[PDB]
Amino acid sequence: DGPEKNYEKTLAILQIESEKAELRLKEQEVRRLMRARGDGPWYQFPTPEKEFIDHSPKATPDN
Amino acid sequence: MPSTFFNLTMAFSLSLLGTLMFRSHLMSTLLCLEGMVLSLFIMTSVTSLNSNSMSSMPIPITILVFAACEAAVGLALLVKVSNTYGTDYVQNLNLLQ
Amino acid sequence: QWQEDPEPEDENVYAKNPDFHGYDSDPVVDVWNMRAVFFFGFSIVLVFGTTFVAYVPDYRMQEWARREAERLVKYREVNGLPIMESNYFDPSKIQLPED
Amino acid sequence: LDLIWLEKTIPKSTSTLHTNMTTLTTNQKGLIKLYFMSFLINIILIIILYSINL
Amino acid sequence: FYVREPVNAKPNWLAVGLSVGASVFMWIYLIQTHNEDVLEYKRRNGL
Amino acid sequence: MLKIILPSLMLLPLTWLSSPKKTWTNVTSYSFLISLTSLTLLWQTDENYKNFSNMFSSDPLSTPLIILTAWLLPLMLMASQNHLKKDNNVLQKLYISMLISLQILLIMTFSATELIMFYILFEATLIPTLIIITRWGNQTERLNAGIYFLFYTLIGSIPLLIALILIQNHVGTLNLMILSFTTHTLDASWSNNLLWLACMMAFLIKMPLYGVHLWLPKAHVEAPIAGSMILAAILLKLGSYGMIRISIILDPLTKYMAYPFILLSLWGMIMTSSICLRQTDLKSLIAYSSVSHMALVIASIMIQTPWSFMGATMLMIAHGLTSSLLFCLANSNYERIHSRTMIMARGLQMVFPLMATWWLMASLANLALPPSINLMGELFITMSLFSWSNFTIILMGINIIITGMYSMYMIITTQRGKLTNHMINLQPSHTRELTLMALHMIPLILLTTSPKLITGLTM
Amino acid sequence: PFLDIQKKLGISLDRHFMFLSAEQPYKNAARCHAFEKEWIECAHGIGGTRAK
Amino acid sequence: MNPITLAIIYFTIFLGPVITMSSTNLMLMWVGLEFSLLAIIPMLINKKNPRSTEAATKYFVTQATASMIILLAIVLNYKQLGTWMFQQQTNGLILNMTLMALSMKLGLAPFHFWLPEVTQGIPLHMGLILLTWQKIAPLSILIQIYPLLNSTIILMLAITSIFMGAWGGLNQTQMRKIMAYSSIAHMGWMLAILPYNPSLTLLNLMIYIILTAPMFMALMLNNSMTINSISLLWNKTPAMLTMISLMLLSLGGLPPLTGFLPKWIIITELMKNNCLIMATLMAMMALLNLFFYTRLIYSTSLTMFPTNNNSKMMTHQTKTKPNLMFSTLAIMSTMTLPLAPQLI
Amino acid sequence: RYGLLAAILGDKTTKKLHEYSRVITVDGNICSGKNKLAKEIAQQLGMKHYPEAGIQYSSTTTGDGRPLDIEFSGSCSLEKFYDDPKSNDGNSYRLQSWLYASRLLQYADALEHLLSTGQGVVLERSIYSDFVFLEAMYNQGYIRKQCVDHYNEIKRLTLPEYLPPHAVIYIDVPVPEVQSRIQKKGDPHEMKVTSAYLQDIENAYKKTFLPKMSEMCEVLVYDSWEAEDPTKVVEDIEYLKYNKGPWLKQDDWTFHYLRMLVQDKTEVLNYTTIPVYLPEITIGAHQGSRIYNSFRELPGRKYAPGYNAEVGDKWIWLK
Amino acid sequence: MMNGRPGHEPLKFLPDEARSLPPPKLNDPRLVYMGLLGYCTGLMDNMLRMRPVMRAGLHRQLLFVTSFVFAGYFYLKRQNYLYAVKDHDMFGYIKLHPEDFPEKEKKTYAEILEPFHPVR
Amino acid sequence: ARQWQPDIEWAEQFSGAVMYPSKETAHWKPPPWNDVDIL
Ligand SMILES: CCCCCCCCCCCCCCCCCC(=O)OC[C@H](COP(=O)(O)OCCN)OC(=O)CCCCCCCCCCCCCCCCC
Ligand SMILES: Nc1ncnc2c1ncn2[C@@H]1O[C@H](COP(=O)(O)OP(=O)(O)O)[C@@H](O)[C@H]1O
Repeated sequence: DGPEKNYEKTLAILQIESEKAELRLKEQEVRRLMRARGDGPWYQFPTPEKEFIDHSPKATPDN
Repeated sequence: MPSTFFNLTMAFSLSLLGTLMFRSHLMSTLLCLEGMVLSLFIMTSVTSLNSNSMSSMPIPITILVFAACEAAVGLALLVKVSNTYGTDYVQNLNLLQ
Repeated sequence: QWQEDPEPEDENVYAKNPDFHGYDSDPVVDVWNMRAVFFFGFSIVLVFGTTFVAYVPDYRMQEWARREAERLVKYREVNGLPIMESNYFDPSKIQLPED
Repeated sequence: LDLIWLEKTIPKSTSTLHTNMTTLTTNQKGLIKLYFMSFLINIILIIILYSINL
Repeated sequence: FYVREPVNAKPNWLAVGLSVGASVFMWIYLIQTHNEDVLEYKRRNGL
Repeated sequence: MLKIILPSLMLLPLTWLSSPKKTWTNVTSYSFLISLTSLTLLWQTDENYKNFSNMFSSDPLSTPLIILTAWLLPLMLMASQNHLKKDNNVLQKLYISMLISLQILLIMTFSATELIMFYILFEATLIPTLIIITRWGNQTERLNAGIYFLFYTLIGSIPLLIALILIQNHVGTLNLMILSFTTHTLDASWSNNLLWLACMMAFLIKMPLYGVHLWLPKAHVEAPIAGSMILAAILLKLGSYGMIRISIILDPLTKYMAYPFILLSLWGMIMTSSICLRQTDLKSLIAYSSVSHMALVIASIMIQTPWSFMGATMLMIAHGLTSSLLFCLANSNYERIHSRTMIMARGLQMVFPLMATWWLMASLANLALPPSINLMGELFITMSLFSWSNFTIILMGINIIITGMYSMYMIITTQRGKLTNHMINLQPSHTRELTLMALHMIPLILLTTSPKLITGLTM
Repeated sequence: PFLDIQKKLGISLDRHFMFLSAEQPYKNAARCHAFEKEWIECAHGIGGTRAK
Repeated sequence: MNPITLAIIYFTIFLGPVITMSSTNLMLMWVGLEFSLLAIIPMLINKKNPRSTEAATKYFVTQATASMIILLAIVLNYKQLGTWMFQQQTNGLILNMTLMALSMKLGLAPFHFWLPEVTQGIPLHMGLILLTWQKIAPLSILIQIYPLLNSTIILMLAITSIFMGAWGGLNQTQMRKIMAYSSIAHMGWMLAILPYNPSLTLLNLMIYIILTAPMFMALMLNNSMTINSISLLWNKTPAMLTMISLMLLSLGGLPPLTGFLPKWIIITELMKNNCLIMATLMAMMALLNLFFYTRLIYSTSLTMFPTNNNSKMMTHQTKTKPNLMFSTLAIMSTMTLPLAPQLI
Repeated sequence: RYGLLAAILGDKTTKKLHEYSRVITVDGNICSGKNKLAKEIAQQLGMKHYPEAGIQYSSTTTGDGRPLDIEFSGSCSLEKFYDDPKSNDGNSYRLQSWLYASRLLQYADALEHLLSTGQGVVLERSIYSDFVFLEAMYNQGYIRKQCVDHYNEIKRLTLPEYLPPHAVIYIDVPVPEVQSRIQKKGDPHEMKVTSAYLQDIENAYKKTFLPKMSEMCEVLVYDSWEAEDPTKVVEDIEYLKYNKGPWLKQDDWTFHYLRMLVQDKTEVLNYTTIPVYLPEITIGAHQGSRIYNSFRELPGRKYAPGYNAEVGDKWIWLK
Repeated sequence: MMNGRPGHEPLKFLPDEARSLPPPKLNDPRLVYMGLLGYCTGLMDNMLRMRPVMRAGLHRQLLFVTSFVFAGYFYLKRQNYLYAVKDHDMFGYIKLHPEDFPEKEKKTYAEILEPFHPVR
Repeated sequence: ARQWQPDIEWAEQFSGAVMYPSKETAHWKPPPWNDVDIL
């Protein structure tokens, strides 16, 4: 079919590979940030649930 | 408890040093093994009691119930050994080399 | 001593099948395993392949470049430009470090 | 240089280095006391590894 | 044939029907899931 | 490039499904045509590389090989129809499939864009090869040879695995296209000086360097003829193809980190060439000939001058074809003689007139006779090496004199002199033996007519 | 935890009694109940890395 | 075994890991570990051979003291935080105890002496359970607590295990112990990535389970505990020779097969985290593991060892078949590599 | 198939046992007339009679049942045993080892019939009474000491698992007598039997076999005259009390596992193929591979029972 | 890692959110692979059990090729979701915390001066 | 000439409770095949 097809196909292959590469690196930076920051949905480690804290009126008066 | 929980803890380590260095009779280990469960039971009960954490007292006993059976299994192995070798001595247990 | 076969002899396949072509013992398989190997081997790979490879046109552009040179050498010489100027990327484009 | 010196150095030596290392690590009495004591040593070292790097 | 009649002399006809029939239930659920899926996907997003 | 590959895979179904009597012809006839489809890749009408698709690419360096890899499967299956014709009809169909997978894997490795695709496929080729060498190897020592072939490659391989994962983190993709059009300049640290060694060492091992080449003499000795052809023609060149595509990165260090290897190779070229001079096993001599003529290649893929590279590409394709031819004829003598010894079997031309002509042309290809791509190759590596340092001609000059001596000695003590009195009478030559040869040399004559196709990426 | 068959099934056989501020029998409040609450309603929605 | 007992035991051996995994109250995690200890001991002595009693008595003492150490960690935590569960604040020594203890139950590194010996005296079947459905429990406890454990220790236990496993395996000729040694090694890789990416531990385990379970049902198909015994595989059952070959090379990291992925992604994750020191040394001796795997390959497949005339007799008789699981777990294991992206 | 599932739901051996569900093995010398007696004993009490297990007791039991070629059946000749004692190739030991494997198959097949049907079994000579031939062979130049150790190792590994013979009817025609019987018989080879062999065999019966199984199982020895009259012996067998014997502890849940063993022939003789490389036993890889490719290619054998079309199996495409 | 995310379904296979993603084409090379992976399992089984390799269990062969494939569509459907969550999560963060991921500027090759190491 | 299949002697080495026998380790003997001991 021609020189046109491979040149344009190779540029499309490079754009996919360039864009995949930028994203893979950004992942590693985002993943460094959320681990230490803990300010993002990943690496949100658990602590007890307040759904068990008993807020009832207790017997002593200082609960 | 600040230093009364260090005696119990060292008791568990002295019992730890025991179970880990065998000498002759296997029973002495098992027996030692139990010395730890007592120390754990005492420490768990102690802190639960001075934290007034009654919701946790179930544990001090669950620890004993599981530990008792654990020991039951341990002794049946022991009886099995002095039925196959006429002694509980550990040296005998060297066939798997 | 343990049990095992004695080393087998290698047959003179040329004793029977005196037309042995080296592919298989029974004769018809042999004939049909060379009639298809000389053919697919030589007759339509070394011949049709070399035909096609010979006719690949201007492989890697080296048939194109002996003309583009000729019109560039035609154009550069007649207009008086240097045939191969000494810098390729123009100096103007290049912002050199100013230090 | 071929055969002996270039076979004793790279290909054979690496053969021996390991062979010998397996011989010491795998020659075990099979007795429990010995093995267990090694558990003791480990606890001690790890206790320290934490201690010194507190 | 066999002195000890092979246990496999005649097919376990249950094993055919739960093996054949099971697979045909798998597909009819699988192909259904896909077209059904495509739809939801298409409509869930604009189209 | 999935016609050079998918139709290949389908060969496996054909080797298995086909009749025991007709299995050989279906497989050999079809892969001859598989080679014909491979020839389509040669149609490059512009300098831009043909990126077939994301994972599969073919540039001037890979294309000359993919065709050779497809070409030898037919030949390999024709050279092993004799031995392996004493098998149980399921050992054959395994050997045929093993040979088929080698070029499927090798075609992909030579036609791979992602460098780690190279690694996974690169180190996979050992599985098929080790089976071919160990399972069907005639001598008692193939278990040993197999171990040597697996460990030398494997210990080199894990460093490359760490290095390539390392560059992916440093750059962000192992895609040979991008890595080329992106700025990866090592910084001559002590660490980088290690990275460079990590990437090149795995390739330098399967391309026997003087220091680590003991695996190749041992492997080809007991390997069956098909395995020895694959190791010499395609397997060793996997290391060269890797060094060409990996040194696109690690651009600055090889200027000064190459001296060690270059000197190892050129002195190695002389000693490996010389021990060929007195080695009693013919397969042994061809193997060391292969080490020396491959030591020239690692000394051109490191000088890194345009001419070196295509000197390398010329020699690798050429020596690949020549070596097999030598290993193939060595086998024909071995099967009738039943011994690898060079001293026995003297005078064969007296009894096998033509095989001797093939022996003569193979030797003239082995030494550098001039209207041959083999000479063009060495002439070019020689030139650049001279440019690197005029003194190099001395060492690349002792090799040429020695290479002439052992190449002709193989002809003089195997195919001339008085006939051996009465070894098991030597049955005449089969037409398969002769074609298997003709199929090797007719392409050597045709390629020498138009060397441009195998010139490499540089030119 | 590793396999949350408890939340899924909705059952709470193991969660009701993990902290000192959990329901104590006869509502006899524990000690430090004045704080653990304050230290777990704080760390709720904020992951550990930022509960620390 | 009175089939009722078989049920109670098997239920416990199965309720044992499951309680561990499901619960969050560590205590309930400890008793899950305790039930596994109690359930496994009866099965271990089923033959009741003199070797067996030795096996169980060692397994039990090693398991019991570790169980007590894990409990001590929970008891100590209870006093450093009222909670019954490890938290960010946990004293470092508290967690390290749990690592050592749990690394004893799993048998990693310098505590790797019990496993090879118990794997040698138990049947091939109970060998599998002792190797793979008893590693799930402790690992669960670790994977849950990963954010908090030490990167240094794990790595040391990881590297040690890899070495000990490899070196031990080279000399061994008993198959049960070759597998025990491999498990120590693979267990090592698993614990190496725990601090960094627990999700990969769960891959390096499944793949180990999908590799070892077929491998052992292979060893027992002919019930061969010797390599010499597995070497005559060619006469007893020829077909399994092909897959036994690939599964063992898969157990080691060779690239075309599924076994490369766990090592490859663990190395990718460690380099992403910068351990290019540690990862390199691990991968290198990992190559030692393949040497002993291939030595077995040699004996069983690539070379045909001499057999006994009495074997012709065993051929005559129909060979009881290998369960279907063998196939489905042999293929999904030997070749899934083309599907790696979705696995991780 | 028989398995826990079946056992769980009925299929219990205990429920299927009865006065005559027993194992009676009658053992004697080269020719003790024991076949006749065994046959009758079995008939009178209504029990299955298992023929003596020869070099071919396995091909008959497996597949066509047609006598396999000698090399397929382990290349053992009792005939060559006699004409060439202390042979260079050791056909005599190979004969003995194949014989032990054959009775192992026969005893296991017998136990499978006993626990399934419930019918008893008369097995003539058994794994328990095979050692006398080897003892006599070692007492003679027939077998060397290690050869003996290899048989003993196989015996110790496999024989204990199977339950002992309930009773072991025995005949005792003396060596002089047997030699006479053999000679009267036409077998050209059997007649070359050294008298000493006969004696050594007899001794190992009396010095070892009868006392050794006497405490673990009932022993009923009869002389030539007694045996000619099976009825006489049948009486004794009936008045047997089977009081002692490890058989007493075989509860149903214990039998199940034994049944599942005999149910699996590949295991019964698993330890018969142990990789101990004494030279006589070794087939050798090249010879062994050929014998295999050839035994496995016999019609109906190239694929599992039920799947090979050569013999007329059908429905393979759905099995 | 991705666990602990807001809204996480504690024990669910593929949350309905995954409905938004395109369904895996049944002929996706991967599902087709799983198919072949399956056929082979079947063939292998026949072999290990000593049955005519291809002409037997033609019902089983189907169960296999159709069990593996069934599994695939529903697995891939998920793994595809997991990956898709990863972007939602990743891309979002890049924005919510923009400064940390600034768009640096790249100069034309004219301005940049890369050292030239001669090959000579 | 046929590929050398391993003879008895090549096989022998793989017997013994340890492949590479040590000074004192060699003194050991292979484990009983039945997994049951004579003591
Ligand atoms: C491709 C990558 C590598 C693959 C290797 C394996 C491939 C095997 C399968 C394919 C084989 C054929 C295809 C590959 C080779 C193709 C060779 C070819 O196409 O020859 C071209 C030639 C016409 O020449 P042309 O291409 O126009 O030359 C350019 C001039 N500007 O066409 C011709 O004229 C053919 C003429 C045939 C007769 C030639 C007679 C002269 C021979 C001179 C020999 C000199 C001495 C050689 C010594 C060798 C060592 C002893
Ligand atoms: N283990 C053995 N070793 C050698 N010969 C044996 C063995 N077992 C049986 N035989 C032979 O089998 C032959 C047939 O046995 P038997 O039934 O006693 O003779 P018959 O069938 O004439 O009554 C005997 O002559 C005996 O020598």
